[PDB]
Amino acid sequence: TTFMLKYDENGTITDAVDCSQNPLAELKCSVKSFEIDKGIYQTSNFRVVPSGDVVRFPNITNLCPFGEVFNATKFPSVYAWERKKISNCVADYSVLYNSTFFSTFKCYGVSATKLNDLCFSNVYADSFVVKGDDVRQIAPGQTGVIA
Amino acid sequence: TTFMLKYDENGTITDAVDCSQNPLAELKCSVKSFEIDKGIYQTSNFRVV
Amino acid sequence: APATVCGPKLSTDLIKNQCVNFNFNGLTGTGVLTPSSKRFQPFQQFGRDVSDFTDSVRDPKTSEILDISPCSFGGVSVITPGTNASSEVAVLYQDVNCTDVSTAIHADQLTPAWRIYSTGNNVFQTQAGCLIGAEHVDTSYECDIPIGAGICASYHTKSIVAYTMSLGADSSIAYSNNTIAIPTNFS
Amino acid sequence: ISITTEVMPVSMAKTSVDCNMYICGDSTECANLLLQYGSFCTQLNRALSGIAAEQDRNTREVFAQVKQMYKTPTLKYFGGFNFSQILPDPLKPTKRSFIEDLLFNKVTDLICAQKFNGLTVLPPLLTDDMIAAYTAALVSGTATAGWTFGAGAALQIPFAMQMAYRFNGIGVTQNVLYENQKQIANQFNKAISQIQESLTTTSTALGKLQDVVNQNAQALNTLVKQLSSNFGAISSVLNDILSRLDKVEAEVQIDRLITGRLQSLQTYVTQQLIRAAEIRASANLAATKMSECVLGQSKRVDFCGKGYHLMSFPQAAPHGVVFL
Amino acid sequence: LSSNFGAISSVLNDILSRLDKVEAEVQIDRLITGRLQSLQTYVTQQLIRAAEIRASANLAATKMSECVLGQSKRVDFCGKGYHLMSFPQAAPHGVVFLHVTYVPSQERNFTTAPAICHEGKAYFPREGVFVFNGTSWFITQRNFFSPQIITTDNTFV
Amino acid sequence: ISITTEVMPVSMAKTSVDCNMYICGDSTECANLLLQYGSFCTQLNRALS
Repeated sequence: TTFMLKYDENGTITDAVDCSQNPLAELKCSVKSFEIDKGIYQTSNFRVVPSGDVVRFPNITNLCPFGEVFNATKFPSVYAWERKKISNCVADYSVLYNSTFFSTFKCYGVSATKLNDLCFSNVYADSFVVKGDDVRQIAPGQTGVIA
Repeated sequence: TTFMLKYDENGTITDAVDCSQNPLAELKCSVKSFEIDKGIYQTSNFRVV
Repeated sequence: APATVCGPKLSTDLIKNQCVNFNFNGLTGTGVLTPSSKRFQPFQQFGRDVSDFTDSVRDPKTSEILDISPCSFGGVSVITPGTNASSEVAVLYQDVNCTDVSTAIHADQLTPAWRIYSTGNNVFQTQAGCLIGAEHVDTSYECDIPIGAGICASYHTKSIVAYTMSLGADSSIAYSNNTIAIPTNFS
Repeated sequence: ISITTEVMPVSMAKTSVDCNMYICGDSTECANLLLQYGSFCTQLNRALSGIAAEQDRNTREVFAQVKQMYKTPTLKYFGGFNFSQILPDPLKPTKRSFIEDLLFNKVTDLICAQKFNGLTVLPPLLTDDMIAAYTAALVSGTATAGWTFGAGAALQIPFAMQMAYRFNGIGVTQNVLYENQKQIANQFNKAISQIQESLTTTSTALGKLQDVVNQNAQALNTLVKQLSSNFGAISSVLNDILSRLDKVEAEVQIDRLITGRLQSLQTYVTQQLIRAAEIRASANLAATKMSECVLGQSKRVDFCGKGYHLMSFPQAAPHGVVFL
Repeated sequence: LSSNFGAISSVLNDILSRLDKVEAEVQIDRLITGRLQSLQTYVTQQLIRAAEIRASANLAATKMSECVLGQSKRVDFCGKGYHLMSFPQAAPHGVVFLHVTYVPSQERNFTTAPAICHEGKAYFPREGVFVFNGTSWFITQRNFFSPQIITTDNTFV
Repeated sequence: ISITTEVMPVSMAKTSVDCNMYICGDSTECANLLLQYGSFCTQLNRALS
């Protein structure tokens, strides 16, 4: 709890005010005084939240679309990359993330820990295989290489 | 192009404004209205190279 | 769009009740979640304010139209007589509404969270806020501590009195065809 | 004898922006980062709480000018002079003048729904009923008593004898009233009926006040559009940044967004202090005009009226005073 | 000064004694630009407040010129009632005036008219009211019952 | 009869400023970078206009 202490001139804590004890005691922590003049002041705090609704879309509730991508065999070339549309599949990136299969996981735009929670409208696995010098170079910007 | 849109109280777009149509329409996109009273207004920059 | 790639979270059901941590497809926050009458073409599933807020969403399971009013924030203004004159208990605003806060001080729904608070019993409602603590008396003396929209607080019966404002005093002077009034003594 | 609408703005909206709710709508993951800026809340919320308490002090400087208050006289016809400006009781359900009825239209239990932005408007501490109650007695006492009315208690004077001192206050002799007392009375009642026609249409009592009505409510409309801004963050919405950015990478993206939104209040709360310092200077002017054009006759010229000044009348207005 | 403007700690010599001059520069330049913004906040608060005091000093200077050095005829600028004089008293960072006012008190319900009773065309007073007490007409100054005999020098046609 | 000057300032220099020319006039990548701030093109220019 926020808690006002009155140190003395000599250095002894002689008195104190608990902040959330009274609204009168709330005022004393605001104006930093014990002798409040007659009037009207502020503390401006309000309104905590009881409940939570986490309602989201699917009634169909399919699962794990990208198991047929990463564990799938054929990946085409750089320029001939395939775009795969995913529809109505509840993805679990937490299964994807904690299993360390990947060298570069430059999770741009979002972050993997909070990627499990939110929803989307389409994901597109764009898959292609490059020479290792261009792995860092597939990023926003990085336009210098030919890949 | 910068492009103003009026949404109705219902919700269907009733009218739109191209910003670079005429210098009347630079103003409407600047002050965010259709009905302009009178006077003198702003939207500045000049001179491509 | 119609939200396609979701997460493993289970979907609860909506309530009209205030201050719900709503999570309509990654759109977190809180607020009153009352249904309303808005058009919502099927290619628009997320409505906004006059300037850029999560205002109205479609419930993606039940396809229902509902808008969000946020949780009832505002200032809190305590009203005191002088502590050397009276350390008697303060009376307070809550800058929203009577019934929204009086039904939210029956349990821990506010977060100033005063420990010992023997209130409300004298809960008024004014134009400015709600003004919990003070006793509304229909007499009218003179504005001591200004409240808002023509009412003022003071320290009378000793309690704290949320009287509406009196304007000076009433004076009865008669306009007449003939009568002038000149003074004799002067201070 | 011409009467003149002069319009002084005396107050503005008692705005009290909620610094926490403006910068970060409810998310205590943010409010730790705003807590380590120390005192840019609570010095924000004091610097325009000091405005809002002062915005009633302006209205108490102007109207709370006579001590005791005066009931509306019934026989409004005062020795030739019509007085349709003095709050008719049986006709009007509302308690305000008929000219004042023409004023509140020509601008712009009501509770605000408290939008996501964090803004609110405190109500003015003097209601429009009470402000019209003042301009009842300010018009009534000036018509009935007039002189020690301003100096102290009321000393009643028949209105022709009161005006004859005001002609004597010009310099023109007391004879010149009663020589033309009917012709003076008709020019007075003609001049008011122009005001019930001129400011019906031409938007003048709009004009000076609608500057205060717009510009104070227009800087709110700039302040709410700063929430839509990006400020070098990823998403303009504060809830999106907490929802998808690790809360250690968010503390870059939130902190780039707080310093924008906190600076947009210091842009706003500075300009509200300066507009308050203009309106206070306009209220201190109006507190002298109701002192010196209403409670008495002023001889310092082109200050009250635009000629040799006989008398004046307050009329209530939304956040303003219309003098006649 | 005891803020934390995106830094480790605002005790500024602690930042120099922990982070060594190449990573400290991140922890100080963010700490400066929040601290330097607090001065620009403060000086803006002082410029506006000086404008409010200069407006109150220019108002007090006109009271010093008019309520003190002369007698202001315009009402309720110096005093409350009719104004006689004022005594300026010094005050810490201010001026307290002592506005000596008149404020006439004891009123009398009298009766008057300008249409006086005389065979010739009626008269009008020079600073008078044509007051009438019991069975006698007089003229007085408007703010004091000083009953003068209605004569030629008081009136005109 | 002593006549006395009394000097009274009534106006100052009506100074405007192009906000976008002040911040970065030549660069349009910076003008893209300045665009993601608030209405400081407008409100800063409207304030001293």
